[PDB]
Amino acid sequence: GNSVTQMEGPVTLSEEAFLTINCTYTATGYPSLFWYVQYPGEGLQLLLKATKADDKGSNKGFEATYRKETTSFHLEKGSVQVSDSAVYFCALTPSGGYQKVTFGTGTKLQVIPNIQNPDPAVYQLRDSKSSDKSVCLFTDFDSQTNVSQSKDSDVYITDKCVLDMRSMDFKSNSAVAWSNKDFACA
Amino acid sequence: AGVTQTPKFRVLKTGQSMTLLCAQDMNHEYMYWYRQDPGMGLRLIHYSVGEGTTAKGEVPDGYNVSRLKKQNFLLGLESAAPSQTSVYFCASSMPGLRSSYEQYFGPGTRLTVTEDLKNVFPPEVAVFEPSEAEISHTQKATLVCLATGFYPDHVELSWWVNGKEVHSGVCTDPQPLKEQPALNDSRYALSSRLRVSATFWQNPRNHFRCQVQFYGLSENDEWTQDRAKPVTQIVSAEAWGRAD
Amino acid sequence: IQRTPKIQVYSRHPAENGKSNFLNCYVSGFHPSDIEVDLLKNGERIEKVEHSDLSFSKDWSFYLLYYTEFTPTEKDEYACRVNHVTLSQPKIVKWDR
Amino acid sequence: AFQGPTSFHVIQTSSFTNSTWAQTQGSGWLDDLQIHGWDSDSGTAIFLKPWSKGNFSDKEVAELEEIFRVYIFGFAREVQDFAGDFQMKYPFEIQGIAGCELHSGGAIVSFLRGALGGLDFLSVKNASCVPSPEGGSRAQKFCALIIQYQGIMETVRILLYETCPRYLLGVLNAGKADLQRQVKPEAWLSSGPSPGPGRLQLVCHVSGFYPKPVWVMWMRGEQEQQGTQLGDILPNANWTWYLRATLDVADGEAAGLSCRVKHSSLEGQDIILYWR
Ligand SMILES: CCCCCCCC/C=C\CCCCCCCC(=O)O[C@@H](COC(=O)CCCCCCCCCCCCCCC)COP(=O)([O-])OCC[N+](C)(C)C
Ligand SMILES: *[C@@H]1O[C@H](CO)[C@@H](O)[C@H](O)[C@H]1NC(C)=O
Ligand SMILES: [Cl-]
Repeated sequence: GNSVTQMEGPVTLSEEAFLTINCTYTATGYPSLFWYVQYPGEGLQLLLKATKADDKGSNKGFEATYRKETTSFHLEKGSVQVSDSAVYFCALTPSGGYQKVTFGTGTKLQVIPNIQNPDPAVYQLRDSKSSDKSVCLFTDFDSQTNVSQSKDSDVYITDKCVLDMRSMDFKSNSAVAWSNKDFACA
Repeated sequence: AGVTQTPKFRVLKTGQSMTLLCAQDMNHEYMYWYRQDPGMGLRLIHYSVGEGTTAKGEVPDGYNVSRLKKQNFLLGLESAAPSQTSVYFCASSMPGLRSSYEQYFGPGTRLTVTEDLKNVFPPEVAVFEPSEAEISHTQKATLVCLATGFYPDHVELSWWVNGKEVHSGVCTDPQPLKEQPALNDSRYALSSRLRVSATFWQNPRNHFRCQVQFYGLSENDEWTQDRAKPVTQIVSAEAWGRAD
Repeated sequence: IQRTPKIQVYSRHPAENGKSNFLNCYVSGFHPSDIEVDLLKNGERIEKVEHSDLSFSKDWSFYLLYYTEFTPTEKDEYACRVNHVTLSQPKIVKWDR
Repeated sequence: AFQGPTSFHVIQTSSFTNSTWAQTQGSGWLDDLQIHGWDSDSGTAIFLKPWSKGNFSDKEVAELEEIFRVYIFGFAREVQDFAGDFQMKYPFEIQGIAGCELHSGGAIVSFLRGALGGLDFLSVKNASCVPSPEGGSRAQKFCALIIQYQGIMETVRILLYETCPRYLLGVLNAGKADLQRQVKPEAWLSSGPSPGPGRLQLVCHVSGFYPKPVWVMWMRGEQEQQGTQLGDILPNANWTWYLRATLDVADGEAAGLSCRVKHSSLEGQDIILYWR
């Protein structure tokens, strides 16, 4: 009658923040414990594991100590990178790996970047083709800025997304808005 | 190449049958078939402890499996239902006390079961030129690509510059949006941004292209409509750089 | 180690011509387990021969019981041919009447 | 005549020919009686008696079967993985026996002994690995390694000291109509291979008795012929026993001899057979 209980829901953290994803289990015996990471659009992959009590899993700056007394396997990282944005699954299987694995529901991690010079502005973009279609581009806002939901049936506002121009080491947040209407930007 | 899966994407009518193939050339004894839905997490359908042996998982109804050869784990849908709309993942592992008995997962298989194949629409792809106000104020140029009216949400968006795939200064929406969130078989929309230097956009020899790879109807899929058959195809849009 | 099988051949009931009986062949004290045991009737193998599942003694040496239902006549001669790795030739132990 | 404790034990015989080939034979016994078989191909337990499941529910039986199936599977894979390190030369064999026995006083003793090449290798005492002197450095290495796997030691401790004693008492009661019965032997005399020129071998056959303790002796009226060679107590397929008691005598010193048989089923009416 094994079970895995991990962090309730989505966790948003700024770039270089301390991360802690709590995980506790209930099992009879001496099971092995794992952390699986699932990157957007990908399958699950082992992050780290600890086959026996008091073992310590270490990978990509992340670490987790198997504490039998507190029946836990808490995930920790000193300085979260933007590339850590993924779903983290705590896992458990009887030792030997001869039996099925028990996964938690998974915790979503959203690592938001630190914008050094926030310059929020709304731009109107013209379609390259003859069509006089237009889109609205909300960009250069800070990470704490929330994207206002549509609350209009025919107006579409995307979620915020981060783009990195790696050559110039400039990151920027952006949301796109559009409508098939008269529709003014922002 | 580890754990592979075929198909990558599939759209089925209700009642239609299909087989998902999972292969591993790692000599792994154990193989697993899961489905992943939002809020539900990973749910095991069926699993195999060795060549010739299969067992039921948490969600086994509507599915059958087979392990004739140790290399492959076949997942079958005898009568597709809309509830079977999910992303299917195959895993494999090697038991043993000294073994690295963790699970190895395949890339995923997106499945969408619709009541009617005339709900399948390819995307419309449009490229929006950077704003002059952004160019003068930041000395940066953001192109926007918008793919609209596609169903199912089985698309791959990519940016091309002088016929080369770009990844830097690029950002695409994590998931396509529902154009009509209140209806089941609503069409989707996906937005992407390509930010470049103002000087780069200002060169008239630079060619920008937004490619959207759509997965839709196959050759064996019946089509009896005036509309063009919404087959697997590439829909693209372009913009050329410009001085003044 | 490498131990030679002890062979003992016996009948369930006293030998009485023209009436049903059981022929037994108990092979014990051998190692390794691999062994070939045959119950013979006038020098040729009996096809219908039942045997126990492999068991072993406290000393780890193996033992098996081979048996068959038979009806002996005045002219009939019975035996038990056993072949093991410790044997250079199959040892035949006859059933004394 | 000699009798020991009533025991339930499971046995294993594993032959490791090469690094890619290994075959395991397993069974379950209540003393000399086989109550369990193992179908190695399907990986299931075969119940040879209607009471072979004891007083254990169909859920608990399916849990133990699963433990043994995973064990028989894992055992050959783990030995073949560790053989390199232990310095094993192919081919070799392994034997195992585990279970529990009821003594006089209601004391159930649980046991687990392993062997390598028909020789003692290990034993279990107070839920702990005890390497055998015959096992050598390999047994000490095996016990030092197996301790590091607390899940295995916990599973072995549960099975030996909790699951087994109650399984035993349950199977003894469930099969008492077969276990607790009296079957009378039949006795006959014959003449054996001549032990010399002026010698005779008088054979006394005793067969069809249950339970196993028996007494057979050659007599001169009440004079116990001390030179009586006692054979082994041999099995009969129908859960009965066979025993033959021989006597080497000079041609003439065989005239007034008889065979006396004592068994628990005979109700004080010993079988006596005069040589003739
Ligand atoms: C009815 C009673 C009959 C009479 C008694 C019968 C006697 C039977 C005695 C012994 C025979 C059966 C032993 C079973 C032990 C397997 C251990 C196991 O299952 O758990 C581990 C799996 O470990 C594995 O992965 C299985 C691999 C077993 C092969 C190991 C070979 C070397 C061990 C050589 C061994 C030689 C031993 C010599 C002693 C030193 C996992 O541990 P866990 O994570 O804690 O999960 C268990 C709890 N749970 C299942 C609830 C989740
Ligand atoms: C291993 O032994 C088995 C039995 O003889 C045989 O079938 C198998 O081919 C052998 N393989 C090798 C090359 O070790
Ligand atoms: Cl591969």
